[PDB]
Amino acid sequence: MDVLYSLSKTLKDARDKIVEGTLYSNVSDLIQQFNQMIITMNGNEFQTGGIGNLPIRNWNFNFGLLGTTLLNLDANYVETARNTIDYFVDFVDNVCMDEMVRESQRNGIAPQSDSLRKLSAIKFKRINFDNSSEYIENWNLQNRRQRTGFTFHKPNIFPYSASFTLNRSQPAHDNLMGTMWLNAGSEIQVAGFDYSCAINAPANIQQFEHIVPLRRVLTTATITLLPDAERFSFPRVINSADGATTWFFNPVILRPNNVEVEFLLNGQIINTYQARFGTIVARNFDTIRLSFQLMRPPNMTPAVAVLFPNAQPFEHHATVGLTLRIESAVCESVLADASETLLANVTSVRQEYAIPVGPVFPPGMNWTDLITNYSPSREDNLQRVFTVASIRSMLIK
Amino acid sequence: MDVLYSLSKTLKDARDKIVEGTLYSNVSDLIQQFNQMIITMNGNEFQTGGIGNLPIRNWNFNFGLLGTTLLNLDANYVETARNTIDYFVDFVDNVCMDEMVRESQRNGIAPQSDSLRKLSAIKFKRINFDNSSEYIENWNLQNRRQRTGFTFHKPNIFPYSASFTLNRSQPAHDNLMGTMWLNAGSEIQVAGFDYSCAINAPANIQQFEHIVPLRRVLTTATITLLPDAERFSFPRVINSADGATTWFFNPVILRPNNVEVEFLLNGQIINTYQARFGTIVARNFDTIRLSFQLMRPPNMTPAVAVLFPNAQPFEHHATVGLTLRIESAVCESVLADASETLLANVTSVRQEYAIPVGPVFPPGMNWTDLITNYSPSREDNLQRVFTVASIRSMLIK
Amino acid sequence: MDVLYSLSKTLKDARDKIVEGTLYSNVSDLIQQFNQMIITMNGNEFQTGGIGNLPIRNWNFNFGLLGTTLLNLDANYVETARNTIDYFVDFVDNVCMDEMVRESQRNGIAPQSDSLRKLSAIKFKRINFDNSSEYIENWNLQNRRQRTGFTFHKPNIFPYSASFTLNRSQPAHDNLMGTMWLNAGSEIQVAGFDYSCAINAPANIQQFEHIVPLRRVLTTATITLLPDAERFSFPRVINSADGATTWFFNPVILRPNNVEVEFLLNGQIINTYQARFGTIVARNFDTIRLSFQLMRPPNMTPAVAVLFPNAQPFEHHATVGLTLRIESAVCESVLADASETLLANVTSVRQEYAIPVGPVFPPGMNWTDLITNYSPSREDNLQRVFTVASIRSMLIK
Amino acid sequence: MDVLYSLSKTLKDARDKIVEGTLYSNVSDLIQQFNQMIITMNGNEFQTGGIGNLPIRNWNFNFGLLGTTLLNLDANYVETARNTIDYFVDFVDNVCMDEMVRESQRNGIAPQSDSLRKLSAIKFKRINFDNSSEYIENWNLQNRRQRTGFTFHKPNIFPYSASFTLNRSQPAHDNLMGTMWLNAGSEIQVAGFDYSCAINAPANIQQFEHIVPLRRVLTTATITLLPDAERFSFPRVINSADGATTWFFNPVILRPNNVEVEFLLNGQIINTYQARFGTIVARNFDTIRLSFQLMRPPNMTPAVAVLFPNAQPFEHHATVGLTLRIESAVCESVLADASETLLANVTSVRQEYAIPVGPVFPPGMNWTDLITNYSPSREDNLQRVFTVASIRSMLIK
Amino acid sequence: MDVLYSLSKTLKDARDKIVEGTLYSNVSDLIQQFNQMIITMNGNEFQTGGIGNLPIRNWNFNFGLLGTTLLNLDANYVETARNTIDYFVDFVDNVCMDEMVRESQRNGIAPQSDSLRKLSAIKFKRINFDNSS
Amino acid sequence: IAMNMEQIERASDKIAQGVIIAYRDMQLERDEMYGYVNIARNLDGFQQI
Ligand SMILES: [Zn+2]
Repeated sequence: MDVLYSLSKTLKDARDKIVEGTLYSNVSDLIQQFNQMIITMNGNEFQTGGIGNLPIRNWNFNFGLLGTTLLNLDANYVETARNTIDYFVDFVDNVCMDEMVRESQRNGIAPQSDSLRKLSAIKFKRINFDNSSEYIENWNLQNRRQRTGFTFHKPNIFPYSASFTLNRSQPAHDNLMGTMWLNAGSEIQVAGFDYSCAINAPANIQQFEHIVPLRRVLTTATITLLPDAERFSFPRVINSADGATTWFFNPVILRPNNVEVEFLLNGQIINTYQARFGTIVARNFDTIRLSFQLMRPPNMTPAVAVLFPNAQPFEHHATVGLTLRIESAVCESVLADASETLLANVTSVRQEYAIPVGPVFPPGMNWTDLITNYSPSREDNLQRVFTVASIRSMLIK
Repeated sequence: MDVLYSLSKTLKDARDKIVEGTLYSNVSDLIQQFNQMIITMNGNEFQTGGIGNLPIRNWNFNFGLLGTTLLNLDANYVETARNTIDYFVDFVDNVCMDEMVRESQRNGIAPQSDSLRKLSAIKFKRINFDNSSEYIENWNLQNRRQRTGFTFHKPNIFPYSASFTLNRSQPAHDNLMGTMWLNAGSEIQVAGFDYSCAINAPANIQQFEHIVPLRRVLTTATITLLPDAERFSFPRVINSADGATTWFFNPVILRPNNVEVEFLLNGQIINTYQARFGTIVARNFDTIRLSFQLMRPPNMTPAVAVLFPNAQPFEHHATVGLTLRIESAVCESVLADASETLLANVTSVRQEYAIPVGPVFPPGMNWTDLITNYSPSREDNLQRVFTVASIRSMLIK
Repeated sequence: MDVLYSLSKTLKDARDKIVEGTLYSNVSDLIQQFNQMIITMNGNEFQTGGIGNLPIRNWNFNFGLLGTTLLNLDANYVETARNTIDYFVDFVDNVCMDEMVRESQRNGIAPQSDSLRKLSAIKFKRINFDNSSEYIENWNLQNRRQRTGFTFHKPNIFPYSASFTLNRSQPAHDNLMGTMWLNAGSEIQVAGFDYSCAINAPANIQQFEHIVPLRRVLTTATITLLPDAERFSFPRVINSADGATTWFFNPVILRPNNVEVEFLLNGQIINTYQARFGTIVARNFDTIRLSFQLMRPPNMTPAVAVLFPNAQPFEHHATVGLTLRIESAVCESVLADASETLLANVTSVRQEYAIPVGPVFPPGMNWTDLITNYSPSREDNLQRVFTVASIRSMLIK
Repeated sequence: MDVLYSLSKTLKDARDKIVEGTLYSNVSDLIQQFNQMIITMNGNEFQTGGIGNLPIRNWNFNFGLLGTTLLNLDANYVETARNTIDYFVDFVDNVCMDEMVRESQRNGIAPQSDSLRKLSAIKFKRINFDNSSEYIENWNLQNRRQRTGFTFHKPNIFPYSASFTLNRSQPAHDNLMGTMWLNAGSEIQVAGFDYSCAINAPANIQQFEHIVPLRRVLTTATITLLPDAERFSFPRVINSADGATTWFFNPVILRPNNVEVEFLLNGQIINTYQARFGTIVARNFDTIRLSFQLMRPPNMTPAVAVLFPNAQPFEHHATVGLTLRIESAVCESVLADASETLLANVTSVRQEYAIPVGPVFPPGMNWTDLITNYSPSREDNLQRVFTVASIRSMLIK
Repeated sequence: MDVLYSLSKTLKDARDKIVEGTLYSNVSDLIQQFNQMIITMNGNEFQTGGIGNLPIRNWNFNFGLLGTTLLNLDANYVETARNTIDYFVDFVDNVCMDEMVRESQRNGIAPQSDSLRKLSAIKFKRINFDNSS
Repeated sequence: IAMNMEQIERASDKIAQGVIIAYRDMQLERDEMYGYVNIARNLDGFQQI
C-alpha cells in the first residue's frame, strides 16, 4: 500500500516535473527515485483483474534507465519518459481497480489482490517515497495505532431516516402529538407538533425531545443550528405507522421555546447550548440531543385566537421545528461527504465491471445501509478501498 | 502559457522558500531556476494592456543574478530577492490581466495578448518549471489530447430555468395538471401537481416525468436525492404561459410514489434508481430523467377525505416533489462551482476596467447565458481564461 | 511565529519524507534542515501551559544529530527519527495549545505565551524554512503591510439576526406591511409582505428595501441570488416588537417585481443587478442593498380574486421574498466558513481546558458576538490564534 | 512501556535468581542485563506523582555496578543487590502509580506521566529485555497492528441490567406476558412468563425471545447453558415500568420447549443450538439470541389442572427460564474477569490517593458504566492502565 | 509432537526475547537454537490441509541464518527476525490446524497429519527444546 | 557511476557474479555467444547466499 502510493506519487511528479526545457536541478532528485523504481520493478511479472468483467492483464517490466546527463531536458528525454510513465500509469490504474473491487470479512486491512500482495514484499520496499496525502498519512498512523483525523466538509454521518413518532394518537387522527424528523447527509430537520397547542398541557407547555445517536465519534464540528425546520412546515398527508390509513397535517409555526442542544459522549454532556442559534461548535460527541418545547402564546390577537379553539376541531396545528447542519467535522473513521469523490470512484469501479455482491459491502454499495450497520470489518474494508481510490484519483483524473 | 505558470510558480516558491535565516540547501534548487529565469528574461521588453481602461505598461528587465554563496540566507539576500520578485509579480499580474480580458472566435486556445504571444517562443522555454496545479495539468493533457477531469464541488451545470408545464389546463385554471421545476446551480427541484388528485386517472395514478439535458458529460457524481421539493410546497399565485392572467396554487404534499431516477448517456440507461433516496451515485451521464407518480391514497381518515372531493371545487391541490442536488462531480470541460473563485476573478477583471462586449462571451459575463449556449469555441476561451485566472490567483491573493 | 510554522513544516515533512526504504537523495535537503533544527534547539529549556487546566510542562532538548551516510534509509534511522519527531511534535502541540489560549487587548499580534516569546529571538531564526501555507503567507505579507486575501467557501460574515420590521402596523395586527429577514452564515433570506397587496398603494406597487452592512470588505464574491425566500413562505405566529402579543402571518407568494441588488462600497454603487437571478458576482463591496417591490397583479383568475378583497379581512397575505447566498469570497481579514475547522480547533482547546473569559474574546467564543462587534484588536487576536490553529492542524490531525 | 516492563522483569528475576549461595552460571546472563540497566539509568533524574494526594518524589540514580567475579554468590553480593533492587523497585512502583492514575481523551495509548514519557527515548532502549507476559505480548502485537487475544475466566462482558418487558399488560396486572432478565458479569438469566399459560395463544404455544448485544467480539467461548433460571422462579412483587405501582409474580416452572440459542456476528448466524444443554461452544460472536417458547401441557394430572383455569384468576403463573454462563472466552479487547485482579489494582490506586474524576473514565471507576459505553478511546486508556497494573502486580504483590 | 512444541516455544521466545535494543547476552542462547532450527528446516517441503474447507498450503523453507555479532540488537536484526518468525508462525499455525482436525480409531496417540508425520523423524530431532508447559 | 555499476561489472569477462548449484541435470543453454554454455539468466527459485 505504501509502495503503491509511492509509485503513484512518482508518476504524478514525473508527469509534473519532467517537462520540456526544464532545468536538470529541478528534477535531479526525482530521476534518481524513478531510476530506483525502474531498477526495482524490472524482472517482475504481475497479473491484474479476474473478477466480474475486469479483464485479466499480464504486466512485464523491461525498461532502460533514464539519462542523468542533460542540463535542460530536451524533447527526446521527455518522450521516452512519457512512454515509461504511460506504461506504469496503466499498470497502477489496473492494480488500483483490482484492489478497490475486492474485500474480505476476515482481515480487510490486508491487501487482497495478487499484485498488491506481491508489492508488499521488502524487495519492493525501496520504491517507497514521501507519504504526504491525507489518506496515506492516516494509513501510516493507524498502521502504528496512533490518533488520526479525516477532515470532512458536510459528512454523510446520518443514514437516511425520514419517519415520525406519535406520542398522542387515535384512529380519528384529529388530535395528535409528537415529533417528525429528517436525518439526511449532514442535516437533521426535526419538528414536534401538537394539535391542541398545549391547551390541556401543564403550564401550557409541551416538551419535545429528539435523540440522534451517531455511528462514529465526531470531533471539532462546526454546526449551523437554525430554528423553524422548513420541510415540516407545509400541509401534507402522511401514511400511518402500519401503513393502513393516511392523516392530514396542516401546520402553523411557532418559534421554538427553550431550545437545549446537548452533545453527548458516552452519556456525558460535553457541550450544551441553551437558546443559542447561528453557528455553534461541538468539540467531541457521538450523540445529539435536541430538547425544544412548544409554549402556547398567552397573548393572541384576534387573527391568532381563531386558530386555536378550546374545543376539538383543529384546522391549524401547532408545529415547532429545528434544523441542525454539520458543516465540517473531523472524524477518526472514514466517511463520505460533499467534498471528496472517493465513494463515487469506488462505486463507479464496482458498477462499471458488473461485480457480484460480496460478504462485506451492501448490494449496490448502498451508503445508507453501509452507515446504518457500520461494523469495524466494514470500516477496515472501507478505509482500505478509499485509500486505494485516493491513489487512483491522484493518477487517473 | 506553460512559461507563465512557470514564472508564477517560481515567484510563489521564491516568496515562500527564500526567507530570512533559512538554510541554503532548502533553496539550492530554486535559486538556480530563478537565475535561469533572470538570464532568460533579460534584454526583452514587453507591453501589457491597451483594451478598455486597462493601462498600457512597458516592461524592461535588467536584473543581476542572485548570490549562490550563503549558508544561511541573511536579510540582504532577502531584500534584493523581494525587490526582483515584486517587479516580476507586477509583470505577471499585468500579463494575466491582459490575457483574461481578451478572446477570439477563431482559435480561443491560442494566446491573445502580445506579451503571452511573445512568451510562447522557444527562447523563453527554459523558464519552464513543474506543472503541478490542476488547471495547468489539464492544460498540458488537453494539449496532447488525453482525457482530463476537473473535480467540482456543487458545479454550476444547470442554467437558471424556473418555469412550469400544464399537461391539463383551461382558462378557468381550477383543474390543472403538470410539472413545475427549478433548475439552479447544482440543484433540481421538481414538483408534479394534480388538482383532482387522480380521481379520474386510470388506477388513481398520474404519471409525471421531467427530463433535464446537460451541456457537458458529468462523470462520477455524488448526488443527494431527497423527496418533497420544498420550494413548490407553499401556496403561490403564478402568471400564465402567455403572461396574461394569474392562477392560484394551494398545495398539499403527498409522498412520491414509484420514483425512478435514470442517468442517460446518449439515450442509454447508465444508472437507474427505483425508490431509493439519500446519497446516490451516477458514474457517467449527460441527461437526468426523473419519473415520479402521484397515487391517490385509497384509505383516508376524515381529516383527509374532506380535502379531495369527487366534484369540481378543489381548494387543496395534490403536489408531489423531488430534489436532486449534485454535491460533487468530475467534468472534462471547465465549469463554475461553489469552491473555486476563478469565474469571480474573470468577471472582476472584466468589470473593473470597463471592457466592451466581444464576440464570444455574453454581455456582463452572464453565466446563465454562457452555460445555456456552451459552444466549443466558448469552451476553449473559458478554459484558457480560467487557466490564466488560476495562475493569477496563485500570485495575486 | 515563523519559526513555529517552520518547526511544524519540518516535522510534517519528516513524518512524510523520512520513511523506510526511501532513497537518500529524496531526503537529502530535509535532513540538513532537521539537523539545523536539532543544533539550534539543543541547550534550551521551555515551559508550556499554566492557564486554566492546561498543565505546566517543562521541555528540555538533548538530542543527537541524524546520520547522513545511508543510500536507502533503513529501519534504524526511521525509528530514531520517529523518536525525535514524536518529542518535537509533543513540544509544538503544547506550544500551540499555550498560544491559542492566550490573548491581549494591547497588541494581540505579538506572541503571548512564554515559549513563543522565547522562540521569537534571532538565535532560533535559523530554524526557519519555507512559508507555503495560506495563513503563514498572509501572516508574512501583513507583517510587511501588503494586501492579503483569505479565500473562504461560504464565509460566516453575517451575524445571526432573525427579526422583522413593520412599516405599517396597529394593535389589531390585521393590516400589516414591512420586511422580515434571516441573516445567517452566508445566507440572507428576506421577505417583504403587505396584507392589502397594494390595494391602496400608488400604481398598486409597494416598494421594499433591505440594507445589510458588512463588517469586513468582501472581494470577488460569487453569490447565488434566487427569488422566493423559502423560510418566510409558510404560516406562522410571531411575537410583537415589545414581546407583548403575537400576530399571525398567512403568506401567499408573488414573484418579486423589479429586483435591484446593489453592492455598495463606501456608499458608491460598485455592482448592480436588475432582475437577474442565478449566479451573480460582486467584485468589491461591504454593503448589500436589496430593493424588490410587490406589484398587485392586474389580471386575476377567479381562484385568485377571492384571495385579495378590497375590504379589511385578509386571510391570505401577499409576501415577496429573495435569497442571497455567498458561495465563496476573498476577504482580507480572517473569518470562519464551512470549509476550514480552525474556529472549531480554537473553541475545542478553549473548552477542553476550562479557560476563563478574558478581555477580548466573547464568553464561550460566541462567533455571533465576535462578528457583531469585530474590533481590530479582536481581529488581530483572531488572526494570530487562527494562524497557530492552522499550524497545530498541520501537525495534530 | 517496553522499558518499564523490562525494568520490572529484571527486578523480579534479580529478586528470584540472585540469592545467597547460588552458582554464578545460573545468574551470569542476568547480571549483565542488570549492569546494562545501571549503566543506562545513571545520571538521569525523574519526578513521579503530583496529582491528587500522590506525593511528588524525585529520583536520582547513582549506583555502582555489580561484581562479576564470584563462583557462588556470597551474602555481601546479595545485600548490595538487595539495596539496589529495593531502590529500583520503589522507583518503578511510583512510576506505575503515576501512570495508572492519568488518562487522556486525545491519544490514550501514549504515556501520560513525565517519567514514562522520559523512559520512551532510545537512550533507555538498551534497558529492554524479554516481553513474555500476556499483557506486554498483546501490547507489542497491537503496537504493530496484529491480532491479539486475552484469555478470560468468566469475563465481565455484560453490564448489570436487571429489568423486564411486558408484551401483554394492563393496569390490573393480573394477565401479563413477557420476559424478565438478569445480565450480570458473565451470566444471563432470562425467564419468559405468561399468566394464561398460552390458553388463547395459537397452538397453545407462546414464543419468547431475548437478544443480548455485546460490546466486544468474543472468540472461542465455552458456555454453560442450563434451563430453569433460578432467580426468576420464586414469588416476588415488582415495581411497574413508570415505578408507580407494584405487581405480583407467583411462578410455576415449565421446562423450556424448543430452545434455540444463536450466536450472531454482524447479523450472521455463526453457531446455533437447538434443544441442547450442558456445555456448548461459541467460536465467534458479538450477539446472543435466546429463542425459547412456552407450550401448554396437553395432558395434565388433577394436581396440575387446578393451576391453570380457562377463566381470569390465575394464582399460579407459567414461567420458563434459561441460564447462560460464559465460563471462559478469548477477547481481543481488555476486560475484567474473576481471575485477574488488575481492575482491583487500578481502582485501589485511584481510590487510595483521592483522585479527581477525569475526562475518560467513569466517576469511581464504575465498571458497569465503563462497559455500558465502551468507546475506543476508553478502550485504549483501559488497556494502557491494565498493562501498567500488570507490571506493578509483577513487582508489588 | 515434541518438535512441534519446540518450534512453538522458540517462536514464542523469539517474539519475546528478540526485541529492539536488548543486550545480546540475554538472547545468546536463543539465537543458537533458532539457527539450529533454520539449519534443520531448510531443504524440506511440507503440505498442510486438505480436509473440509481447510485449504492445501505448500511450505518451502529457504532462509538465511541470523547474525551473532551484535552487542545490542538493532532494528535491522529485529525486522529480519520478524520476517522469519512470521513465516514459521504461519507454518506451525497451519500444522496445528491440520493436526487438531484429524483423528483415528486405531491408534489416536500417533500423529495423523502428513506434516507432523514428517516432523516425527530424527532428522528433525535437533529442533527439540525445553518441554515446560 | 552508481547506476552504471551493474553494466560495467556485468560486461567484464574476467569475473562472473555467482554460481547456481542445482544438483539436478539442468540442460546446457544454447547461446550465439558461446555455443552451448551453462549460463544463467536469473538467480530465481534458489537461495542467494
Ligand atoms: Zn461546500
